[PDB]
Amino acid sequence: DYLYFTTLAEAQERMYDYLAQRDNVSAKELKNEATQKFYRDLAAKEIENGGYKITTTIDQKIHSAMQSAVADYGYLLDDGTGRVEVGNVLMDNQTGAILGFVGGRNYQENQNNHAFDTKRSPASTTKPLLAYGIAIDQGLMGSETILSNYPTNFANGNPIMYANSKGTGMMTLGEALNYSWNIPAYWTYRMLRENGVDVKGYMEKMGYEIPEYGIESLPMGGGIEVTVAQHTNGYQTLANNGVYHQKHVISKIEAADGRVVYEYQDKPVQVYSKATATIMQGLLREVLSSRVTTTFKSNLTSLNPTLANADWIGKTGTTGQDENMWLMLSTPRLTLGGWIGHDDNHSLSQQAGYSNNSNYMAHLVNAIQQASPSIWGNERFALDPSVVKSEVLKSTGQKPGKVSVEGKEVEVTGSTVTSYWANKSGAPATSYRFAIGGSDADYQNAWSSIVGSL
Ligand SMILES: *C(=O)[C@@H](NC(=O)[C@H](Cc1ccccc1)NC(=O)CCCCCN=[N+]=[N-])[C@@H](C)O
Ligand SMILES: [Cl-]
Ligand SMILES: [Cl-]
Ligand SMILES: [Cl-]
Ligand SMILES: [Cl-]
Ligand SMILES: [Cl-]
Ligand SMILES: [Cl-]
Ligand SMILES: [Cl-]
Ligand SMILES: [Cl-]
Ligand SMILES: [Cl-]
Ligand SMILES: [Cl-]
Ligand SMILES: [Cl-]
Ligand SMILES: [Cl-]
Ligand SMILES: [Cl-]
Ligand SMILES: [Cl-]
Ligand SMILES: [Cl-]
Ligand SMILES: [Cl-]
Ligand SMILES: [Cl-]
Ligand SMILES: [Cl-]
Ligand SMILES: [Cl-]
Ligand SMILES: [Cl-]
Ligand SMILES: [Cl-]
Ligand SMILES: [Cl-]
Ligand SMILES: [Cl-]
Repeated sequence: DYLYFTTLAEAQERMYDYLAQRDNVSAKELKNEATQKFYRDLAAKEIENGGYKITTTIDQKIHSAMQSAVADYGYLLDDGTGRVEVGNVLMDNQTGAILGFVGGRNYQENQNNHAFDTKRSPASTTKPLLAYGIAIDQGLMGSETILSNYPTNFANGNPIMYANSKGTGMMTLGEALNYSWNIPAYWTYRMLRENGVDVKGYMEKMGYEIPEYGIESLPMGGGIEVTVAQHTNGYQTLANNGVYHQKHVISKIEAADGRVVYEYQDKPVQVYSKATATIMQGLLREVLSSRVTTTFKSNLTSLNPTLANADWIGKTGTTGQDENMWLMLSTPRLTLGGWIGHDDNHSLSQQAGYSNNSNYMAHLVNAIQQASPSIWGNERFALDPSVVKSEVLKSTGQKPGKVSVEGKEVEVTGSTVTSYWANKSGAPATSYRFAIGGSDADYQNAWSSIVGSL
């Protein structure tokens, strides 16, 4: 089954490193293709013949419950576009340990491992990690910052689209995330590029490989393809108050006589500040509660109302032609990554991610809890003490004060709201260009509307 071959493949790679070091093979010698083939074959025979003890992070009751869940409820994914394939990884947020996974609908019918082997764009689940999370971390935005969703074009003249919408106007970060509007994510990433932020530094600390960081649609998942296991590791980082632990299934390999061939070594990395991570947790809580892009909270409330009252956060994604849907879920204890799609990349139904994957993942979450009642935990995500709280205008996401609007000094007042920041000073005073992004026309239409209201 999936677990046997995933474990065997990883143990063979660790045995390869061990044997080459044992036999004092130089890194140069190791570049020789014939030497490499010999050491791969030797590693395979050592595992096959050698009576090694492989210790995995797999919780057998949970992993077994996940296999029964996809066997019993995988048909809930079938949406009239043929048999829908699936990958899920359940990860301990404090360690990066993989407790269980779903490799696909049925190993016996299709052996492709959709948790560890298959790479697809994570689509709009990129946004919290690569755009908004980094912007907050760099003190370029807070929880109630305003972004432009006004119509705008990619460099090649194509409109930035969201379903059939060419865009609306100004909106909060919260609305931008709840809906997964695309234009606000585009502007956030353009701001990071313009400011020369080392985005690669963040993404590589979490083990992502992105070839071209200049892609305009990077936050929407253009120019990124990931395994479910890797992408689960990204969300583990946000859930774990910004501290990455490298994903692993193997914790140790020992010879029969107890000599250590390999032992996983924890190497925690603070990728985002605690302020940034805990702010993003609060935003991703509302993504699920708002139910705009996923029915997950409705599905889970019906299956298991007590589990639905755990502190769920997450994010959805849909690739361009609905070929791939994602739902990433966390409680403080665990992250569960979910992909669905077709092996031949053809389109899913329009609602496959919104409804079908949401219902299936509610069933998977329920099966995990029934197998291991305390595993999700009852702990809440909470704002770090280092978070800065700023009273800002609802209309500008910045502090009340004076702005020049067409000659005339204007006193900007009105509804205020607490905005969470991950810098020292918090939110700035309202300036004319108060939003992330927008044209001089957009600002003319945003200020008309705000001036109208004073
Ligand atoms: C996040 O899930 C958003 N998805 C997108 O914006 C995707 C990004 C993407 C595109 C291709 C591969 C991988 C990722 N793009 C679109 O949805 C664009 C829609 C098509 C409009 C242009 N029509 N044409 N031709 C989600 C919230 O939209
Ligand atoms: Cl398996
Ligand atoms: Cl496998
Ligand atoms: Cl176990
Ligand atoms: Cl893809
Ligand atoms: Cl434009
Ligand atoms: Cl909203
Ligand atoms: Cl970069
Ligand atoms: Cl990657
Ligand atoms: Cl670059
Ligand atoms: Cl591993
Ligand atoms: Cl031995
Ligand atoms: Cl910190
Ligand atoms: Cl809710
Ligand atoms: Cl709903
Ligand atoms: Cl309860
Ligand atoms: Cl989405
Ligand atoms: Cl297919
Ligand atoms: Cl809180
Ligand atoms: Cl404060
Ligand atoms: Cl303040
Ligand atoms: Cl500051
Ligand atoms: Cl900007
Ligand atoms: Cl303009």
